[PDB]
Amino acid sequence: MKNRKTPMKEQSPESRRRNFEEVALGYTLEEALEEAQRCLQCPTHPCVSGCPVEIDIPGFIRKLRDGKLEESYRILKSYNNLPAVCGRVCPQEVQCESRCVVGKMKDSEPVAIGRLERFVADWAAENLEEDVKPLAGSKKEKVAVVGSGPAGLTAAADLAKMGYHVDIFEAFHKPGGVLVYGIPEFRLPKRIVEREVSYIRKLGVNFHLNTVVGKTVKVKELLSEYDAVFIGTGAGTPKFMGIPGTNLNGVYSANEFLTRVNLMKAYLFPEYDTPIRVGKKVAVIGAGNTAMDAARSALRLGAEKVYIVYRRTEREMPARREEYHHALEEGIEFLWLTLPIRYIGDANGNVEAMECVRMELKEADGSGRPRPVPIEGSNFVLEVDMVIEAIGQGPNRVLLSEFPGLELNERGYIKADEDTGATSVKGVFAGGDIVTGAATVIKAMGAGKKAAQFIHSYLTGEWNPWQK
Amino acid sequence: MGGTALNEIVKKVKIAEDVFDFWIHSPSVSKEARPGQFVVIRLHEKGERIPLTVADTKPEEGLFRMVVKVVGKTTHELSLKKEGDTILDVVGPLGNPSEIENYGNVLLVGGGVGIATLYPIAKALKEAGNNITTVLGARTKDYLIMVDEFKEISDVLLVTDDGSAGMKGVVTDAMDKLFRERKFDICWAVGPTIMMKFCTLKAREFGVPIWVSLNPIMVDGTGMCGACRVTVSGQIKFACVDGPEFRGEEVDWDELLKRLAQYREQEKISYERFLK
Ligand SMILES: Cc1cc2nc3c(=O)[nH]c(=O)nc-3n(C[C@H](O)[C@H](O)[C@H](O)COP(=O)(O)OP(=O)(O)OC[C@H]3O[C@@H](n4cnc5c(N)ncnc54)[C@H](O)[C@@H]3O)c2cc1C
Ligand SMILES: Cc1cc2nc3c(=O)[nH]c(=O)nc-3n(C[C@H](O)[C@H](O)[C@H](O)COP(=O)(O)OP(=O)(O)OC[C@H]3O[C@@H](n4cnc5c(N)ncnc54)[C@H](O)[C@@H]3O)c2cc1C
Ligand SMILES: NC(=O)c1ccc[n+]([C@@H]2O[C@H](COP(=O)([O-])OP(=O)(O)OC[C@H]3O[C@@H](n4cnc5c(N)ncnc54)[C@H](O)[C@@H]3O)[C@@H](O)[C@H]2O)c1
Ligand code: SF4
Ligand code: SF4
Ligand code: FES
Repeated sequence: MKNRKTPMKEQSPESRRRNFEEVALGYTLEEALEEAQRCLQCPTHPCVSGCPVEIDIPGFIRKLRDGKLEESYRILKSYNNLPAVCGRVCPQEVQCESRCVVGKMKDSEPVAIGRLERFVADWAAENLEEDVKPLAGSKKEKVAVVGSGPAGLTAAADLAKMGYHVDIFEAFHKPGGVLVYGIPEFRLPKRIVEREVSYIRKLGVNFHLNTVVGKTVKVKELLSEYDAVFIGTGAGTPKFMGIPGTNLNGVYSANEFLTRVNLMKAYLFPEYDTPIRVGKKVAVIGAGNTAMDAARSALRLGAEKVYIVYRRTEREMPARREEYHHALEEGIEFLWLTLPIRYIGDANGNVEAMECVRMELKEADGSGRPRPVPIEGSNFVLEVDMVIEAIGQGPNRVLLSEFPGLELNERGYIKADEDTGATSVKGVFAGGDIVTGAATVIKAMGAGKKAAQFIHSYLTGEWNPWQK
Repeated sequence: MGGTALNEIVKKVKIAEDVFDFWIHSPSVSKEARPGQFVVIRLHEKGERIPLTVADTKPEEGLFRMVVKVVGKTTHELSLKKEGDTILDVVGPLGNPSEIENYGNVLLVGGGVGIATLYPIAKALKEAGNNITTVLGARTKDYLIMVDEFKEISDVLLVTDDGSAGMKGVVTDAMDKLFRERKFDICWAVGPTIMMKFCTLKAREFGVPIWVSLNPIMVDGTGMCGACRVTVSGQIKFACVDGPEFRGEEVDWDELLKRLAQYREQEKISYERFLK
């Protein structure tokens, strides 16, 4: 009906479908001011309750409308290390803007809170700079950070500011995590990631790139030569369904496809030396953000037909709703309640087809809230020359075993205190997907914040969870 | 200053037409390297990640050996690199180390460049006190040469050229000509997938089991994507984490051969490069 969000510049679907430039272009200042005036400044501010780290949302929006952008950035920065990221990638539809009261008005949309966080962060990022430092020579203790994702970057940043020696160890050649090899450029521009890394680098943090912990440097070395250790290795194995035809040429994990496309930039081939297989008709299994970004990455390679194949319905799709629509706008087709059975290959080796069925709801909760059961005679085949499986990911099973006394959870993730981040091993902390499983950037950020604070508290002698 | 830098190419030596041998300065990688392991490298910023084996290490001086065959762009560019040049990315040591004990009489079989991979295993087996019989095959004779100074110094060597010293042709024929003498329960195959397939197909044997060093397509090399996917026995293994060395009997050879040809369009980046 009435109060909807303020429109922002976006790439046209037909033009952006073949290139990797960012789709959401970002608010102009006047647009940000227009959106900011929509905030009712609720004294009870339920919006804050919708935020995983409970950012002072009406505060930074208010300082924005008051033309005080400097204070707005600092308000955000007190709560969130990576606001230029979360403004872009947060599923605001199920978090903060899901709790905005103006959305509770009759047929009205919530204040674009994610967009305003994005604006303030970007406005102060693209042009404005901060300061110099390092202050990380103040304290005596050395800390080893494993992984340069949202968690490791945040933890390292906070510990450096606190004065401790911080060594980040990264396996790949570019920092870090999902922000470089996971999420594509048309969602999260890498300039932002490189910027934050340089910012953390300017804080005095030492980056050990091309270093696989447990291999390049052994676990028991990290434990010997450091005062504290943060395990922020995230989770990506990945997981293969294991159905027949999995070993066929043209079948991909979303990990390999995206690592090639995002980190190795196979779409700029042959400028970049990393190749990728042709895909005129491609099927991506799953409806998560991983599946959605993969399919969207595939279409930009010259794909004629791109299909989403999902076991459940639309409403159950975990992907970011804006990005779901974006995928639709690019021409990607969605198949709900469909489960692949096998992959059919040719004599020369190549995926030509895929056997599938349809699904329905029967049992309550066998496994997963609406556990789906296949339907007989719904069995059909789909003609695809490329297949990307995005059904999930897992923790690093061998690496965790090299940590003596480290206790795992239900199925492989680290047992770690939610607030302190302290594990069963003295001085060792952890956070992000390596603890919670698949989750959000903002939560990985927050875990990095909390762990860093209690590493500080621990290294000062104040607090010690390891007694016996 | 005036000295050695990270990932510096310390010594480069051209030992065959399209085969090049490198000694690279990497203290960490050289110190932490176990026999059977490998590294993944990237030459330039636009470059790609490719896996290459550690052929030897000198931790005290922090160097590691690698021998490369030129089959395409990246190996070519690495060969054109000169002494003093640096490789942009070097990650390792990756893969699972060889299983090294004091078994008995051991047979080793290797092809051209795979011999380099087969070398630190030999040394390690001889480091554990094994009595070795080594078989050396190559692309040619001294036009494309195989390293004699490695094996003959390390063990008793039978040379299996494609028409020169020792028997003439495929190395499986040299394993075949054990017959009268032979040995007790180990054989190793490192080379192109076809040769490793056949040395496995030695199945007649004397009832000797084969260790094989697989060479699938790799991206990260850390077990994060599954490009190096291999079916061992009936089950799926990752040769970068679970391998690269497996038991040849359990290795699915036809599917690996099929997967090594998965990208054949890669010849394009060789052509644009070969113009220059
Ligand atoms: C395709 C994809 C899309 C996503 N989209 C969204 C979204 O839209 N909105 C949202 O809120 N969340 C999203 N997420 C989730 C979010 O990215 C993660 O929850 C968050 O990044 C977790 O941070 P992390 O540090 O725990 O893991 P990671 O970001 O994966 O950090 C792992 C880092 O540590 C390195 N590392 C791992 N093991 C080692 C080791 N042994 N030695 C050295 N280095 C190591 C890795 O190379 C990597 O650089 C997405 C995730 C994926 C995979
Ligand atoms: C553990 C492991 C250790 C290895 N050690 C050595 C070694 O010591 N010396 C050596 O010469 N080779 C070695 N290889 C094989 C080597 O990785 C490939 O020859 C390499 O990928 C060649 O790629 P490129 O230089 O041509 O560049 P790319 O552009 O990446 O390769 C494309 C071209 O190279 C051809 N090619 C041949 N093999 C491969 C391959 N595995 N992957 C992709 N393309 C391939 C392709 O047909 C194509 O023409 C090893 C492989 C593994 C898995
Ligand atoms: N698997 C590994 O660990 C590893 C390590 C390095 C190189 N390689 C491989 O080396 C290969 C290139 O080989 P090359 O150029 O040195 O020479 P090549 O292809 O001619 O093989 C060298 C020798 O292998 C022996 N051989 C026996 N049967 C064979 C057969 N049926 N087919 C081929 N060879 C047979 C022969 O003696 C031949 O001389 C590459 O494809 C590279 O992948 C593998
Ligand atoms: S709820 Fe919507 S309106 Fe009320 S404060 Fe948070 S943002 Fe401003
Ligand atoms: S962090 Fe994610 S959730 Fe918390 S505010 Fe910024 S956007 Fe809304
Ligand atoms: S190289 Fe990607 S998982 Fe082994």
